[PDB]
Parts: sequence; C-alpha cells; structure tokens
Amino acid sequence: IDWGKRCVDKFDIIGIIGEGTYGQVYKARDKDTGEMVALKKVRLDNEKEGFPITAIREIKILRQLTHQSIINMKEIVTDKEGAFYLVFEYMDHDLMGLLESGLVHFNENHIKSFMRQLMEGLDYCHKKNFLHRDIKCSNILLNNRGQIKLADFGLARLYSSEESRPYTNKVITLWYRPPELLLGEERYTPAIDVWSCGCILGELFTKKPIFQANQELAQLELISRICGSPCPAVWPDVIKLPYFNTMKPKKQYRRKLREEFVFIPAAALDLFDYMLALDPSKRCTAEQALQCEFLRDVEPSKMPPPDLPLWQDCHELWSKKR
Amino acid sequence: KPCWYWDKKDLAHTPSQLEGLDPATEARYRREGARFIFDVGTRLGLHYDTLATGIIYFHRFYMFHSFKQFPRYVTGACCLFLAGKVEETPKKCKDIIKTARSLLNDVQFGQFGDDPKEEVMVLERILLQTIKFDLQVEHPYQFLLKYAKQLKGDKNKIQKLVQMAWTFVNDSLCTTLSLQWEPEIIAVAVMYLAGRLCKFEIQEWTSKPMYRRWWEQFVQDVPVDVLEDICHQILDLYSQGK
Ligand SMILES: Nc1ncnc2c1ncn2[C@@H]1O[C@H](COP(=O)(O)OP(=O)(O)O)[C@@H](O)[C@H]1O
Ligand SMILES: [Mg+2]
Ligand SMILES: [Mg+2]
Repeated sequence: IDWGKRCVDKFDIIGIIGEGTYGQVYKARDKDTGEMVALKKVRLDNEKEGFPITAIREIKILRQLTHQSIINMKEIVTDKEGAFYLVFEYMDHDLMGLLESGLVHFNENHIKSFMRQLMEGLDYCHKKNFLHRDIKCSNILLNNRGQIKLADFGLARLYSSEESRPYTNKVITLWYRPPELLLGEERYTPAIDVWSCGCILGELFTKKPIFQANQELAQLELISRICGSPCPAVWPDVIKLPYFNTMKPKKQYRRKLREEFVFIPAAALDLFDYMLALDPSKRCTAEQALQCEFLRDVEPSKMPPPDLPLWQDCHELWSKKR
Repeated sequence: KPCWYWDKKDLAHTPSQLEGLDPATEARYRREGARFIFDVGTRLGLHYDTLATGIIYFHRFYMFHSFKQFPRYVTGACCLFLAGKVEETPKKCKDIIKTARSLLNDVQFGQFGDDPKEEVMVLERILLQTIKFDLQVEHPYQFLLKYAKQLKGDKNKIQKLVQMAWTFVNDSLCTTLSLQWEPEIIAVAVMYLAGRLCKFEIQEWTSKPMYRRWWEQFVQDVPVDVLEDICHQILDLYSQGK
C-alpha cells in the first residue's frame, strides 16, 4: 500500500547474502507473517547526491513490471529512528552460485524449464518497452520450487520501438556482451539481451561461461573463432559500425558453433545457433526463441524441479567466499 | 498504486488549513513554490517533464504536511532534485542551491538556514516516504500533442491552439489541478479553453463535425461542467490583473 513507512525491525535479519552496488543484500524473515524476503539496503549518508539514482531506477522499472518470471519488489522499509531497504521475495539461489557449487546437475529437462521461464520473462520485459542490459548468471535467481526470476534491473531502460534513438554502449558484462556492442553500436535493439541468454544456454550445458576474455578486442576474437568472423556476407550492416575496421579479428573465421558444441542436443543446438547470430537482425526474438522446437511445448509448471540443496542457499557471494 | 486525486472538500482540509492557514495564503504558497521549481529548473536547462514532475511531487507533499512546518522553497528544491534523478536528467544538489540563491532574496533564502544543501538532503527521505515511492508521473503535455495530432482542418489555427494550450498547461501547474484531474483531462481542458478564446470550432477538425462534444474521441465520460470548472480555475490566475 504505502511504502517507505514501515520499520525494518518488522524483519529479523539472518545474514548477508549479497554485496550490491549501493548496499549489502540480506536474507531476512517477516516477524509477523513468517515470510522470507530479500533486503537490498540503500545507504544514504555516505553519498552526497543522496538517494542513489540506481536504486531509483530499479524502483521505477520494477514497479511497472509484473510477471511470474520477473522478481517482485514487495515494499520498501526504513531504519526507523537512516537507511532504506528494498524488499523482495526471497530466492534461495542464483544461477552463478548453483553452477559453481557443484551440488546439482542440470539435465536437458531442467534446461528446458529454465530457458522457457527466462524467455517468457524477457519477452514480457521486451514487449513492455524495456531492455535489461545486464543479463548474466548471478542476475538470474532460482527458488527451491524451481521457479526462475530475472533480477537486477539496475541497468535497464526504456527503448523506442517506433523511433530509433541512441543508447549507452558499455552496458552488458563483457563475457555476455554481443558483437554489435563490441564494435561500437549505440542504436541497438532488444537483440542484445537475446545474445546474453544464448550465452546462458551454452553455459548451462558446459561448466563455465562460453566466451571469456579480459579486453574487448580479445573478447571479439574469442567470439569470432567460434561464431565466425563479422563480415558483410553474414551481416551486411557490419561495415556501418565504428570499430569494424580497427577490431577485425586475427582471421576471417568460418562459423564452427555446431562443431565446437556437438555435445549439445539437436533441438537445443538449433536454438543456441539462432540466439548467437552475429547479425542482430538475424538473431531470434524472445518470442521466436519460444516458438522454437526446444521450448515450444515446454510447460514448466508440469515439470519436476531439480533437487536443489535445501540446506545451502547458493548465491554468488557464498560461492566465491568458499 | 495509491490514489493521488482529491475532491474540493479535501483540498479545503489540507494539513495547512487544519493549522489555520487561510485558503488564499496556501494558494499563493503553492504558486510561489511551483514557479520557483519552474524558474530554477529552467535556468538549469531542464526538460519540461522534469519541471512538471518536480511540481507534482511538491503539490502532493503538502497534502500530507503543513506549510507552517515545512518551508516551501526548501521543499521546492528538494522536489526538483528528486525529479531530476527520476526523469534521468540529474542535477547536482549544489547546482540547485546556487540557482536558488540567485533567484531568491535574503529572507526567502533564509528558509534554507545555515547549511542549504543538508536541509535539502534530509528532506529527501521524508519526500520519498510522503510520495510513497510512486516516482513515475505523466503530464498533460504528451496528451495535448497526441490529441492535437489527430486534428485535421487548418494547419495554422491548429498550431495556435497547441501553442496557447501549452501555455495553459504551464499555468495549470501553479494550481491544485493536478491533484484533482488526470493529465488526459487537463490536456482536453486546455484545448477547450484555447479553442474558446480563439473562437475555434474544434469539432470541425474531426471526423464527426456535427458533434459539439469533440473530446469524447480522446477521453471517456468527461462532462462539459468539469471542463468549464478547469477553465475557471486556470482563468483565475488572470484574476483582475496578474
Ligand atoms: N530476491 C533475492 N533473493 C535472494 N538473493 C538475492 C535477491 N536479490 C539479490 N540477491 C542476491 O544478491 C546479489 C546482488 O543482487 P543484484 O540485484 O544482482 O544487484 P547487483 O548485482 O547490482 O549488486 C544477487 O547476485 C543475488 O545473489
Ligand atoms: Mg546483479
Ligand atoms: Mg547490478
């Protein structure tokens, strides 16, 4: 109802489960209802432009978005006596944590479900005119019921689907950043979020992230050596990009994606291929990913969850600590 | 989402009236606060939507707090400061304070006390709580442009209508109109007022010219009476003089 006014001592604080941009992230429990929540703390006195514009962003966008596969901001409370706390439904894990835990195995059917849910959320989020711009595993939460929620909307923004106007270039973390960004596109599309998810899909089938470098040039090289070199034959508009000439990879590699990942099942591989098209205009939409063979018929509610550790909340922070 | 609209009875029982502030003095306090927000943001070169968002926070703030307890210019600065962040057009609080110093006289700026920046920063917590963290707001400008763009008769008269109605939206922001009616409705009202002052028959610019109630194409269930009411409130700012 009326947010920001109830006191944070309505909650019992259990522990720090995340360190965040503008504050620590806590696991806590509602003292009245017994509900589990996550608290993102917002410190105010340290910073001199007051309440963090990034928290303002998450608040503005999350309030507009209501979907079963997008994290819900329940309310906002305060230290009553002074910081604010953003309150979310508690999610037992995130994907980065689970993966680096080695406490679970995701087979094809788990992957079927995760990708189905993640894609329905992104489609909803794209059909509301928002880009996420920071899709990666630590930003995908999973509860013990096996439900996926897309989270961390701190870098999201409105985009125009009628007009074409310019947006910030440095937006997605590098290992999940698409070729058009790496070549300097500023008038980009929701296709940049699909590329990210394509990386998630591969990363769920293999152990680690699929393209790992430490600089943009080396990153584009890694991409190229598997996805093929950017060139007009597969991507006519590539020549219109600022860094196409300066960032040409070592060779003109031919695409070898279906070879380098032959362990991935056929239906999945087709999706993987289609999500990792170099040319964003050839890349599937979220809606198209969902019409593909791999996800078309998939109904997550009628599928059993993987057996997730009920005794250990596998979040990014916990993993890199141990 | 909360409810942000009050009737006439409610507006006559604001926290400022309850503490004995006369209606005329509260009306002047809101004008002054609103024009102050408008003038500071303009000198900082801010988007008209950013000014409007600031002013709407301002009008909402004083449905919950009294002017006798919260000096109006400090709140004004706080609301513009917050609006900038919300509308993705940030200005440093230090810039808002200098501009405020520039535009106010000594007594007026006295409101900010010994540490002007820190009076703004502490108010921001209270502001955010009062507006219930409902940050997103829409204004009549966008609807005025959307509706006028579907009018078809005379390119020149239509532009005169839009320009003058635009000015009335600016005026309307100095009044509690945004606490009374949705932006769409205000947008229709300023078109209606401009049309009458310009002796324009707006019906004739639509697909149904024989129908005097031309606005039903844009908004549902708005009686003439409400439009005339909005007109009188706006016209009151051109009071005898002014
Ligand atoms: N609702 C939640 N439930 C459980 N853990 C969460 C929740 N939200 C965030 N976390 C944990 O906190 C971490 C950081 O939160 P996030 O929203 O991603 O912000 P940021 O990445 O900007 O710091 C996430 O990786 C996740 O592990
Ligand atoms: Mg994150
Ligand atoms: Mg983030």
